[PDB]
Amino acid sequence: GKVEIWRVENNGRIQVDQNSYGEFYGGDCYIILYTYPRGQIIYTWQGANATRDELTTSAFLTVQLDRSLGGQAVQIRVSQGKEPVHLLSLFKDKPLIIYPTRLFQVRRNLASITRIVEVDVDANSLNSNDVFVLKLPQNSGYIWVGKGASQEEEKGAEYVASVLKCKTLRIQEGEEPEEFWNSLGGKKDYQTSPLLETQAEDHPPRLYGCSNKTGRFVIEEIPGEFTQDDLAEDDVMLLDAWEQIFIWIGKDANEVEKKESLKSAKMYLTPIVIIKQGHEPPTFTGWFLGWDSSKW
Ligand SMILES: [Ca+2]
Ligand SMILES: [Ca+2]
Ligand SMILES: [Ca+2]
Repeated sequence: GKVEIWRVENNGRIQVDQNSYGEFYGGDCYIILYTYPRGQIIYTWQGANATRDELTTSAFLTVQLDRSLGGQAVQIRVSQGKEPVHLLSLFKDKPLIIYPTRLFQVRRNLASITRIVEVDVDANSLNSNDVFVLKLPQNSGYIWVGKGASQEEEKGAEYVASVLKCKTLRIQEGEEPEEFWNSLGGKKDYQTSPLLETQAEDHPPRLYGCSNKTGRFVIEEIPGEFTQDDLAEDDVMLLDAWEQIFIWIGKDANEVEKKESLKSAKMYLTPIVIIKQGHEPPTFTGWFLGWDSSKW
């Protein structure tokens, strides 16, 4: 089964480097063409940071692509971090990378793929559950292994290191030398919790969308891997972290949405913390891979 990847720029398709398959820029859209002897699948990968101008061109270009194949192709719109399982398979055992001093977050959950995501170069970008690669300007750096991190995540870390041509030293959470903190611009408190720090998978995080835009108040679960963009800016979100239940309130939620979210989390039963948008604590933010604090 043939795989072809085009980067969209600036009003058309430019072929992405064959070696760079799986390496995507966050501010860009990509057209991934999968051809099997029977039909076709077009994955339109849209970066969480791509401008709406690119989002339109990407959609226009997959239509152009589909029409040139006969209109026979299945078209699947993929948001950054919401890739259907069949896609992540087209990246043959190499992990997905999503892009002078740089910090990458490495995460694998409940199979899927190892996902590598570039994050802000702050200490509070850190996360006890995942592995991190800190690339320094001198082409060296640190692989920081969180306390609840998997071996697969360490392998992902080691992979980015080689893509970045970076000479890494391996350090463990709690055993950081003092230059590690200096390179992140000081030691702060990062994303961490009793359950984050344990690699346990027994009670995985579950996210629900609570809304009343349909008249009745309905709580529905977010399917698959969830990310930041799954947080409905105009509704209320329930995150059952097992040890804790978060109620995330969007800037545009009803007052009824808010107050019935409480009634329902108290039916869903352990602390129950209410969280304002843009005011999310590191303990909540940690359950997401990357967390672009500066979207909205
Ligand atoms: Ca761009
Ligand atoms: Ca992890
Ligand atoms: Ca609403």
